Amino acid sequence: GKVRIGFYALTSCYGCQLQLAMMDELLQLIPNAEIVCWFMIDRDSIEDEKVDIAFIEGSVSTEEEVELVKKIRENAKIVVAVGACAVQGGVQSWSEKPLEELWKKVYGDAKVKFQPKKAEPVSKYIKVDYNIYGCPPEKKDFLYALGTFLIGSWPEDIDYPVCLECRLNGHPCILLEKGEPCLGPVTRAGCNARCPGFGVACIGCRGAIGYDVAWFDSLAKVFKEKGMTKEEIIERMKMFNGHDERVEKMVEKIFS
Amino acid sequence: YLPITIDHIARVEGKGGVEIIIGDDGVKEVKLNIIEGPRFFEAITIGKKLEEALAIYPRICSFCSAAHKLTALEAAEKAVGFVPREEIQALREVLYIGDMIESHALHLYLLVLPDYRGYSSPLKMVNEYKREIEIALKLKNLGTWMMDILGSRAIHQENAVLGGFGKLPEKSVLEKMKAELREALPLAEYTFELFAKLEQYSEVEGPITHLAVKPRGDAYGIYGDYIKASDGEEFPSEKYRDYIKEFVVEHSFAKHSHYKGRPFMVGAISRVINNADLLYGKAKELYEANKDLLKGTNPFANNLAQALEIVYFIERAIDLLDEALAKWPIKPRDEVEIKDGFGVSTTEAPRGILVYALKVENGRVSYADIITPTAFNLAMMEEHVRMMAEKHYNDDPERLKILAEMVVRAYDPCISCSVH
Ligand code: SF4
Ligand code: SF4
Ligand code: SF4
Ligand code: FCO
Ligand code: NI
Repeated sequence: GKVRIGFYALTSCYGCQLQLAMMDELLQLIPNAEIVCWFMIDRDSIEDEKVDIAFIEGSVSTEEEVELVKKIRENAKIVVAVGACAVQGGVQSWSEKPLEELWKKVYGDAKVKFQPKKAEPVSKYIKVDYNIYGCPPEKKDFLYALGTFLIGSWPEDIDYPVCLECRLNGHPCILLEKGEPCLGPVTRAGCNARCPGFGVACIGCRGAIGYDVAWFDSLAKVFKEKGMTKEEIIERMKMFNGHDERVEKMVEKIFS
Repeated sequence: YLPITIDHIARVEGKGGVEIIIGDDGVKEVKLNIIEGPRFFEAITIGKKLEEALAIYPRICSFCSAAHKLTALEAAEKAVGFVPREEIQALREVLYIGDMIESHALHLYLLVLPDYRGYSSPLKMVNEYKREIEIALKLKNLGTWMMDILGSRAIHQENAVLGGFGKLPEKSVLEKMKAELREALPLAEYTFELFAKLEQYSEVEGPITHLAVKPRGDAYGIYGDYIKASDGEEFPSEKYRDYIKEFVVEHSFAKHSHYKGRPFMVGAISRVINNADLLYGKAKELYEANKDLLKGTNPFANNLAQALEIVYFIERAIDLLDEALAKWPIKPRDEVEIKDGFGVSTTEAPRGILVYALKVENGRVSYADIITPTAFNLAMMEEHVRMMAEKHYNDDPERLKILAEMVVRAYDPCISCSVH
């Protein structure tokens, strides 16, 4: 009896798997366990093994991926959504463009035996029990859930914005001082504020959090003297959170 | 009506399969079915502002984020008329070389070698071949580290921006790098001599058409303005449509491609066959002593050409960090007037040629055309599997299903790239 972990895959850049892959003592890092299905790494992998942990990565973009996510919800006591493509539908959700106008704008009228669908989180069809965030997640975010899950416990989610860690590091607001639209005050954290800390704006990759605490003195004031309109913030929050229905009124608290 | 279906190919990037059709004559058709959902990176970005569409192209594929993103870059910058500052390209070439060093070393060591050693998983020869895998992660993590220094990351680099970089590092780091590169060249040296002793199978030898960007200066490189083909032809990188054409088939979400109405192969042998003489350093001598192994006549010589290039690209970024360091201190980025225009770039991605073609009108993206290297390759891939399927079909199926795949895994297919 060694805890069963499979790593299954949907529609992705496999960065979230790449991330687990390039962690180097990884098998010293999950010993009370066994890897049963990770096709990128094991050819001895089978999909219809009953597993204990189910790291599902990617969007549901083809119909048979509706068959897979239901398939794995059944052979798994825990289905963990890994990365923004599986947590949020990703960057393939930031257009509401119907599938067919997207088929025509790329394929014209040329049929593929396989059924494509608009992008959707894993949550739509099957129950997600936990969420590892980031595009891709941080090594420290994979260390946490695997190790905690494997001593028997349950993981939890950092509910504070990127701006807290941002400030910790001594990082100067590239928002206040430089006019870049940072999605840092509305993005869950964990990245050690990587993008402020490169003179770059937070682009949202770790997911939407809500702005229910007054971290900035007046973000509306900053957004009304940088020239950042509520619609702007929305197009940008939508690049990794285009299925959040909460966006439209979260940015509206900020300007109210 | 009694097929060989390999529902999934192991140790490649992406969701795909095979349907090898057996008849009574032998082998009818070979079908690589590719099921990785389109993500319509060519359309969802349309009507979106350039910067915003640009931080999104690298999420096509984690084995080649730098490539996509640094290519997106060059084509948005021919579009808006910008030109890179000189030490700022050298750094972009450097960042591309840690995408390259790592990709190969991850494909070769953790995807290819397991088949020639007996192992299903690379997570397995861990206490049986310890030194290789310690050689493995050393090359890979000079890779992984380089990208984490000049691009915030290995998967999707947010520091490389329009105009250059958002924070270049302290000088000492480009020196320590050059110090870690010099402590790597013996590691790729080992990897040459390992993958050359390996089998480039006979059931695949046969004539192939080999296409490659042509290096825009004196040396083997990545960037350049002229696609070359192995016949002895050359054509402007801006007319890739007017010289290569796409077509949809029902058996894949990825298009297929012809040069001269027939299959061709991009992806590192293609570069050695086409631009071998532009090399120097330990790599020139390794090609000029091991060439009956680096012929355009066998798929699997893709694997050993990778090993050779880790020799080249290690040494060239040594010189290229040196070139950058002669303009120090360097301003990170310069300002880019986003004016309207069109731009095509062709670069050598880890696997062959990546074309980005960008149109922007009024700050936003009105058009885009991407073709990635695995998509270019899908169609000679299928023929080279057929060729193996020919000489092995009435075998124990599981004796067959291993060797076709190795062939697949000899292109380093990257299916999240062939479907975008
Ligand atoms: S979340 Fe990002 S890194 Fe992870 S699979 Fe999706 S696109 Fe790739
Ligand atoms: S740069 Fe962005 S994350 Fe950092 S303090 Fe400013 S708003 Fe917050
Ligand atoms: S700063 Fe934002 S976009 Fe950048 S890594 Fe962190 S969560 Fe992702
Ligand atoms: N190498 C690589 Fe990815 C593909 N195909 C790109 O570009
Ligand atoms: Ni790729």
